[PDB]
Amino acid sequence: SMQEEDTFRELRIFLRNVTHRLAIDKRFRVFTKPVDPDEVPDYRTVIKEPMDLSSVISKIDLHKYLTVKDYLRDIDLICSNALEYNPDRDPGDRLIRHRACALRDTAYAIIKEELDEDFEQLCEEIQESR
Ligand SMILES: CCN1CCN=CC[C@]1(CC)C(=O)NCc1ccccc1
Repeated sequence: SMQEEDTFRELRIFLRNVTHRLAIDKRFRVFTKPVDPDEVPDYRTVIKEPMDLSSVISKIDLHKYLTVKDYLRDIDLICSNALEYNPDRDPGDRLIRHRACALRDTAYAIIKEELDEDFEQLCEEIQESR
């Protein structure tokens, strides 16, 4: 229905706003673009599903996310990719792990404060009807 297409258009507006708030934070710069295969040719042999905040906006605009749950699976993938590629005790690996955990915690905190649970349940029920 038109009403259902309006619901998904409101979900995309919400997700673009959360994503741009994460992308402007200086802590999260390393997560804003894909890893450059030139600088890091080993990356795509270790990490089987790369993800970054520029790819997430592209996916919002392609109508890939029908629920906030499917958006948070990609935020969780950005974080888990950083934890698995950079697991060592040295300061450069510990700094990117701390930033990855902060990106995940910040996204979940904005959603807890600003997403209405009944709006998410409506999106889930339209998705399950299709
Ligand atoms: C966690 C529950 N939250 C969020 C869901 N939305 C309405 C209810 C409530 C309170 C019960 C709230 O008012 N949070 C404030 C807020 C709402 C929208 C945008 C920004 C901030």
